[PDB]
Amino acid sequence: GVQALSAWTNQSGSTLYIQSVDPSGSLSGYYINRAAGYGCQNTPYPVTGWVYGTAITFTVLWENATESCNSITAWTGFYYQGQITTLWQLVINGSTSTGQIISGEDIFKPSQQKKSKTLK
Amino acid sequence: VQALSAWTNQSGSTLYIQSVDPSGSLSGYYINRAAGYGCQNTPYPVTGWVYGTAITFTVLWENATESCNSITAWTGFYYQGQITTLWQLVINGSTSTGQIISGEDIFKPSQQKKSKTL
Amino acid sequence: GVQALSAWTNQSGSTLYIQSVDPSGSLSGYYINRAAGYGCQNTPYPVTGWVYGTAITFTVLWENATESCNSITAWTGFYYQGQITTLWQLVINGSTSTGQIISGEDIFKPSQQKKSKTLKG
Amino acid sequence: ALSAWTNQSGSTLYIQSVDPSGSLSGYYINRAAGYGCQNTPYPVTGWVYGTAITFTVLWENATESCNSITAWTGFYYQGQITTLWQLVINGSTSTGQIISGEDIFKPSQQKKSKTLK
Amino acid sequence: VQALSAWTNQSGSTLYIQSVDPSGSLSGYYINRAAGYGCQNTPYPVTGWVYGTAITFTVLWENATESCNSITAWTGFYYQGQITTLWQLVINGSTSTGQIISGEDIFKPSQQKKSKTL
Amino acid sequence: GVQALSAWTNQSGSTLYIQSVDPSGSLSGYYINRAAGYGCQNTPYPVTGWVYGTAITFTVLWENATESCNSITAWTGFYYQGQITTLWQLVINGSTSTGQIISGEDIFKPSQQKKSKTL
Repeated sequence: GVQALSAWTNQSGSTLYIQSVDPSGSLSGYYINRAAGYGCQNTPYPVTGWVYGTAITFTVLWENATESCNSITAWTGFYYQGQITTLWQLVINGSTSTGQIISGEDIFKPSQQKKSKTLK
Repeated sequence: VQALSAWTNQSGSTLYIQSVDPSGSLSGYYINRAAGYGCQNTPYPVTGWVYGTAITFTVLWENATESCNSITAWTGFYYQGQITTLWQLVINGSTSTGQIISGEDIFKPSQQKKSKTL
Repeated sequence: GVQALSAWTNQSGSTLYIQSVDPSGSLSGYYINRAAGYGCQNTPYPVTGWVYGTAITFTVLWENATESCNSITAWTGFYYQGQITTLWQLVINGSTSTGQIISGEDIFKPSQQKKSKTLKG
Repeated sequence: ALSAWTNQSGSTLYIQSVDPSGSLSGYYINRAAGYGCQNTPYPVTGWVYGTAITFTVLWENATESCNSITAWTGFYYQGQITTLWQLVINGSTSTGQIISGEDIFKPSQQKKSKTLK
Repeated sequence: VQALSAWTNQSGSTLYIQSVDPSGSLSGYYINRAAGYGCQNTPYPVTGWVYGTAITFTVLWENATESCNSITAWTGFYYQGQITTLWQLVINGSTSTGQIISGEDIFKPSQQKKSKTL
Repeated sequence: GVQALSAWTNQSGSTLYIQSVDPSGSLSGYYINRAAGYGCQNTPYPVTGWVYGTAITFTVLWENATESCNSITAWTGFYYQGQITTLWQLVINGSTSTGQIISGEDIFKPSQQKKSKTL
């Protein structure tokens, strides 16, 4: 069951930061995109989602203070063998056909927290 | 796709959009009426995003009367009076992307019955 | 007694679905009215309120995008002897007098939660 | 949006937000003589639907709990909110323990300073 | 520093911490009672962060009864059962750091009081 | 000036990403620290605060799943002449003296949001 203060990096080096998970299962966090061929790289995008045991969904709105890519991604997946294995779907604002929804597979590995006693 | 809208799919399942925030954040609930899926006829919570005509929304299949140990995410777009969606359903305890169920839902808007009193 | 993911059905067949109770006591859930003659039947309405031990309040906005009945109900009650005993107050939009506010008593009995291992079955 | 409502006792309802769903959020200061939980802030939730309103206060905060909850039901009419309220105590056994009455709330005009000084 | 903890400073002002999330997110209210200040004896909203003994919280001096057109931010720490803080107060329309007001507040905890009834 | 979806970068290359400002003035966003000689660099941290015309406070909790620096910063400042001018205070968990609270001045300048039509 994926927990609050967790971070998950995919094969493209994109990271999901889970900042909270309610007892209700409601997930909150942010996402840095580092995938080649995708705009909206390097800056934080908001995340909402659900956790139910090892099942997870999470979706990112591709709009923030620095860059907007006029789109939304939803990942559906499961926690298994220390990684989140997901199928994702990307929809573009102004789409008119299902063929324009891009599909793919992301697998996320957990990062371990580097702890400093001070900002320095 | 604004606050206080409802959308019914080819199976007669309804998404109730309670609010859409300025930030795009979606809040609401969902009634499944699709044959061959459990968790029918009672409301499940929805979160998601709206960005113009693009929408994602996802349902946690646990409520006060029935839990089905799963989550559905819908990805799609509003166009020509309908939300065209692709959905993925994941079961708690899954070990393979082959256990994730996929389909397409077409959501048509409900027209409101307005009464002056309860 | 009153907790997250408990369902409560009154003498008329209406159901409060308590989804969540925060550590703060904040209640979120859903209401389906099934009360004979009343409008806005068999369609879910949002709920907010408070739980404090056996004390509960919860209020339903009778507006969703399918059916709207131009009103708000507030229930005030307590859990005791395996039931929630409530007094409710229903206000209609456009009211001009306290005399137009409708009141009654709802007794809510618990329903147990059904567990399935999948949505497929 | 941001608004303040004061009743016959000088109890003040502070509405901090109203969603487009009509969901109400804010806080409340009780000044009613005889109740405890006076003159400190308590959390508020409710609904607004046209001229109809409900709002309810949990009587627990960092300094004082009174082990109870109040729910107000009413309507906007001639620049005021006319309400019926019901108050339930935790541990109650009977509807006879549910205290009910009426409150009228007038809008509080916002006193603008340009400094905390 | 926890949910439903009350803190009163040398000037009689109280911090009412309503909630602290597992994340460290702080919500609550503030009543100012300090001589020489506007916006006294009505509740203002508080946000901030707790991280072990480290705390920040900040008050917008606007509610629908009295606004003072300013914001305070406290930075401090829980030490020997008290919170020691340095505060900065900024007024709307400021053009110099010299117009920001600074001081020190030491906040003492008050045990939460329990009445049987209301 | 200070609004939903405005980004603000200080003299050290640290960016405040304001995601939303409610009607009430409640600020929600993200921060990426890029300042030479600090921990918790190049990873986003959560922001809460208040906006009241040109007055702003915001505070960053130096904890995420990749890196924690056991501390919190609060910025107090005002938008003026295209810039947010701020004084900041940095408190480390387990401090025992106000002497241990570090301070400085940050000047944040805004970027124009870029619109890419495709991701």
